[PDB]
Amino acid sequence: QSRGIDQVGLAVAEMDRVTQQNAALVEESAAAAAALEEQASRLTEAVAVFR
Amino acid sequence: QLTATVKQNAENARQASHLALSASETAQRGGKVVDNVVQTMRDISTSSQKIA
Repeated sequence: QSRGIDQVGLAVAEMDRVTQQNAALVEESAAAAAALEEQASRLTEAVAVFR
Repeated sequence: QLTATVKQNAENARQASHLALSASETAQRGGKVVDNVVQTMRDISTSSQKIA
């Protein structure tokens, strides 16, 4: 059981780093997605002058 | 796999508890049986001395 828990501990350690790396991709995707809103809002706003 | 060993260790604990508990009761009952013989050996000693 002690050896088995060690395998679970190492397995959890791998997911710990992966969880942090996924947060960066999720956070980076959110920041990148938000940038599209600013650019998209600028296009519709630039052409808004034309009735 | 751990749950299979936990239940195994837990199950064996109950089985070993009965054997350990039975061994204790078996010793207590056997102790009185041995204690009664102590008085018997002394009675035979006094009886043998009485014959002398």
